[PDB]
Amino acid sequence: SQSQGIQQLLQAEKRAAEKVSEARKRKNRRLKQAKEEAQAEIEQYRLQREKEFKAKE
Amino acid sequence: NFEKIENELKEINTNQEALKRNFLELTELKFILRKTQQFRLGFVAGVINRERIPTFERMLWRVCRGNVFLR
Repeated sequence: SQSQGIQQLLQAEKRAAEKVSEARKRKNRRLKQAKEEAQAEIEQYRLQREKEFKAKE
Repeated sequence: NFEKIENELKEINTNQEALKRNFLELTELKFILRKTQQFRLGFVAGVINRERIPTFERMLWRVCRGNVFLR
């Protein structure tokens, strides 16, 4: 009987702590990736503007 | 002397009630912990007169509709 309730409450704490903590860690990673990928796309746009300017020059 | 005895009677009534009430509350807490030790999430534990249990569990299952684990 009571062991299923013990397992439910121990699993409740584990899931509610871990799933939220993994998503918080993902949020930080996605934000860092936004800066990195934005800069990489900015460098590609800069390289295009420079190649375009060389064709004028 | 009347003001002294009046204040000392009011004080000692307050202290006897406070210490005896705290003694009962800690005794109830001992029995609560002894049973509760067998077991975001949330829970409560407490004490009630035994004859109220059938209406108490029914009302818990009415307000927390169809879903309360209890003992």
